[PDB]
Amino acid sequence: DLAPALQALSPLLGSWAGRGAGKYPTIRPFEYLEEVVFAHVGKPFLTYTQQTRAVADGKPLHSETGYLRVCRPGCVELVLAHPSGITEIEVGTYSVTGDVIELELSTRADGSIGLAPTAKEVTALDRSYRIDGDELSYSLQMRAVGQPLQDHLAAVLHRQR
Ligand code: HEM
Ligand SMILES: [C-]#N
Repeated sequence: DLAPALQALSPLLGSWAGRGAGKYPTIRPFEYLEEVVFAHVGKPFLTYTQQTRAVADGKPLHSETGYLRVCRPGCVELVLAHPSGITEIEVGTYSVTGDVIELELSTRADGSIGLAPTAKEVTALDRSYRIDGDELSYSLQMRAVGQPLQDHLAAVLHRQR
């Protein structure tokens, strides 16, 4: 069933829901609700989909979809499409410390950003993920629209039954 390469990341599999917040120098701060699904099809990658919506009115905000590849155990390539007209490849590493997994990725570690002609200018994205039992937390830093690399997002999600 599960590819041997994915064994360390098996706790990621399933549905996650929670809430986060974000900011950037060029915008007003915001909050969001988030739903994530990790799945697989028997190969050395997870499938991944995210949908976010406004806490106030449940209006859809951001989504993202793609794949978490294991480039040999310990190595990850996160490959994503964004509905804002942007593609992202983040590269990095993970550690297992008992029930804690830590993933550290960046477009800056031989990753990629692609921009559609009508997209906003994003030039780097960094992601830090922590899975501690039934809790998934992350921060995302962004270099974009004239601003240095800095926080855009962070959230805390919980495993769904
Ligand atoms: C949970 C995921 C995310 C949420 C809820 C979110 C939410 C928002 C919101 C509400 C804004 C301000 C309103 C707007 O410009 O549409 C914004 C701006 C922005 N976001 Fe995000 N975002 C998320 C992820 C991302 C990702 C992954 C990227 C890059 C791929 C990104 C890039 C930007 C940029 C470039 C801006 C515009 C800044 C400007 O116009 O100066 N966001 N985000
Ligand atoms: C982010 N839109």
